[PDB]
Amino acid sequence: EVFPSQEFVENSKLSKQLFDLNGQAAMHDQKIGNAIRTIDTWYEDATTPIAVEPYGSVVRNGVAYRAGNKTDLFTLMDGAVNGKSLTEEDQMFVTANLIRGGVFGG
Amino acid sequence: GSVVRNGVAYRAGNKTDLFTLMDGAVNGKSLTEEDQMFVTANLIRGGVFGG
Amino acid sequence: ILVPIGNAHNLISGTEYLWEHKYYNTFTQKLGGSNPQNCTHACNKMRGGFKQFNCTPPQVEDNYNA
Amino acid sequence: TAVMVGTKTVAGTQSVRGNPNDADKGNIQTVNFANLPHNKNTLLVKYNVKFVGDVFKAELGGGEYSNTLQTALENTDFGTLAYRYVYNIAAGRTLWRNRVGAESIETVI
Amino acid sequence: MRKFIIVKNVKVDGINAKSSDITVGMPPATTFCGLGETMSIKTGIVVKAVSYGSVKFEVRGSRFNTSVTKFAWQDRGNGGKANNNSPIQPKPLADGVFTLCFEVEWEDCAEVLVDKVTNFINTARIAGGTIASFNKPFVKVAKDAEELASVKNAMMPCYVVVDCGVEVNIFEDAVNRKLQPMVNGYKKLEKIVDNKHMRDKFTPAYLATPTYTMIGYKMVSNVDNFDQALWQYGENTKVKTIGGIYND
RNA sequence: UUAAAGAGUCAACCCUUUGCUUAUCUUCCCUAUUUAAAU
DNA sequence: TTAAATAGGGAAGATAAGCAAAGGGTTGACGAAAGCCCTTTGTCCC
DNA sequence: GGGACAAAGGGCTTTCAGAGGAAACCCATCCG
Repeated sequence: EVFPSQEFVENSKLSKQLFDLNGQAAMHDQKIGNAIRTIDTWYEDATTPIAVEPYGSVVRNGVAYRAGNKTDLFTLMDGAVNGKSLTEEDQMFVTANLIRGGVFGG
Repeated sequence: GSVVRNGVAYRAGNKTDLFTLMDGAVNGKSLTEEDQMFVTANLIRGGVFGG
Repeated sequence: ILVPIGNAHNLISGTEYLWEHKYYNTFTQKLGGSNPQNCTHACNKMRGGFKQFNCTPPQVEDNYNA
Repeated sequence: TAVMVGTKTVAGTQSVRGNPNDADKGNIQTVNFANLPHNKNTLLVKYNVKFVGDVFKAELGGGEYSNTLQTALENTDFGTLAYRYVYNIAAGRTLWRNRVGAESIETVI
Repeated sequence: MRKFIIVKNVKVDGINAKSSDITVGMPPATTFCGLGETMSIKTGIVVKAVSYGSVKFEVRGSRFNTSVTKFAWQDRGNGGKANNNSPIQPKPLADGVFTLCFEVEWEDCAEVLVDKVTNFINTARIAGGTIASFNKPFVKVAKDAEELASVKNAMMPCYVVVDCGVEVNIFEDAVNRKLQPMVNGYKKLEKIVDNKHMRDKFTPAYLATPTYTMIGYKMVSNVDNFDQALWQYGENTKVKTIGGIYND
């Protein structure tokens, strides 16, 4: 058995619908891209790293690393431009997260 | 543990459930050998446990 | 530079006019989510979901001339 | 050879936490599946990746904050990030739970 | 109607299927006109008209209730509750393969245009999607109306969009005439005063709403006049075709 | 150019029973003839 | 290693009887706009 | 040290409201 990508679709005649392209099983591009950026090894604990995201969290596991303990994307971004520079791990994380797209505001 | 073919449902609400034993295992008292083997066997099989 | 926005009359008018004309070539979208009472007044009362036109074009069938 | 999907119907029991008096009834579900044919024993997954530059270029706003951030950055080592991104593809993390049960995984890049 | 360039069998994944609040599916002709304008401004070559044909298209999901894409926490207002299933704000996606024809006014050479187009396509987007693959572009020359049929037939096989006009409104025409609406332009409502959060402080800003027109899908070999299958910018913020309303 | 951004994931016994069947006319009719040396 | 020359007309295609019952169709996660309180930082006054 | 304002963050939260509904479409040609 092979495991193609699934979809979140409102209730229909099926209970589990798999992604396909003209009758052929395929995988979503978001799923392919998520596994590439799983390099966030630069926090305090939790070996077997996770994907780089602002407020780095794993909703599947229900836990959110890089919480309100003075290690965030926005805190480091504000601190880098306001004088004092960061350590090697902090810049390597900020640049890696900036490579990933997104809109930041609030 | 039920057999829809026979219409009877063993391991009913008489203090022998997968969820009851699994909940009690982490909350202090452990289980017996047969209960541990049942829980491990039911964990090898898949399923959803939450709600 | 333009900022596109939606029209309130079109959604309600199209939904009401098309639900009774049997046009089975449309999607269905629901706004708000788990608590749709904080978006608009139309979404709060029309909880069934607004209707959208399905603009899927015909596709070139393969293994033949066209 | 392309792999189709197909649809099947399964029957079973009702095992839901918090509902013990309804566990003696049946359950009918309709699902999709996907598996290799009985004459083939190898799954081939093919795709493409594109890497582009022009980093530190904001798409919305930024006339002094973006320039200050760019000046503060660019001293980091991109070699480690590039090594890790390529390794996540080469080692075989891009392919999910299809990984298990395989005695040999080959990657052609 | 002198120089045309053809790019056929272009694969794009992740196309934003939501063009308006009531239209989900193919991008309107405005998207392709904007792509042509972007090519003209970036490359420095004047482009007159754009034509698009749908080879394949499929909206992700089922017959109804297309799909929902999972969202992520990316704003600076959270951190405590930003650990479980951010809200939705739905945004549909689709996958399609198209074919494009561009009217070009360039006479310096014959092979440089292919290279300059291929350079731009490798880094371009179609309605937010990513281009997977495409064929090598080729150039056709038309001197009169009779040989326009040849450059038209060079686009086989695909389905081209033609304009049929609106009679009363899209809602009544769709049920009766059995056609599909499309966005052809925007109508301005009122001018933006505060220019703080806008992406440009020099370009005047406006609030606009889409204007709807009814279109049809026709085989390339069944098109009477090729001028009815080319779109370009018009007056009063609209997109119009050279041949006007299509008539058999 | 409605530009910019985003992991759907997990689990399943479809089982049991069976009489298709009775009848039948395909008949008549007919001109295939006309040659030439072995390469 | 042949030139031509045609290849049937007519009739006609059956009817009746019946197509089963019972059981079940899952759960969990995806909110904006405030009120109050506390803490910290920064500015100003006393 | 006390008073006021703003921002950031969390929590005490919590306030707010509410059952419709029915079904598989568009469309046949260039080229070696």
